[PDB]
Amino acid sequence: APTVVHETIRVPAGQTFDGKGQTYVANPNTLGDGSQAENQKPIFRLEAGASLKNVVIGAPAADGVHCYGDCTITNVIWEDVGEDALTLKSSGTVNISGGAAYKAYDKVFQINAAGTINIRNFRADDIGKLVRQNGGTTYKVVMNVENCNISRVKDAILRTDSSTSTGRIVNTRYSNVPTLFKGFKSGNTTASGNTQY
Ligand SMILES: [Ca+2]
Repeated sequence: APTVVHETIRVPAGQTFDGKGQTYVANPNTLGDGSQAENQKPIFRLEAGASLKNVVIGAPAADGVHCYGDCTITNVIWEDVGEDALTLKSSGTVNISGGAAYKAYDKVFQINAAGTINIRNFRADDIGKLVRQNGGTTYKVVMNVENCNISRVKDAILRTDSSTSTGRIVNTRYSNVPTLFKGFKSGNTTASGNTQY
């Protein structure tokens, strides 16, 4: 059944939360409405090495998923991204495979610590950017996109301000995307097997 989430669901270190394909929305009074209003609460808080899987986040999506360290996100669908889809709050590696993200006013993925994010076999439509490293920071984030299909991007698929962050987009279909990468020093971008459509 759709659950209205009132308080953030914590997923302890190394554990999985399987939503079994069920929908989870935020309570707008306790977590946030999914607007651009700053610092809304995550619907899911993942501890290091935790996994979230087979979950549908519906609107109001507040500030989606935060990961404190490594997290694997498998077949999770953001039907309408709130403030952000998933944020990396502490250093680590985010791995996404499968799922989808729609209607993100600005970013789907926000990386707020040094780390990696691999996004595989993901559908994302009508978004500002797929991954933004927190603005101005100069720590290294490795951004990697494989076998995705990304469309109607306001700004860029991958965006950074750090001269050590790397961006890799491989075998991805994309449409109405202004730039693939934005802000990387020359030599810090890789791309192959992509298709503009
Ligand atoms: Ca939205």
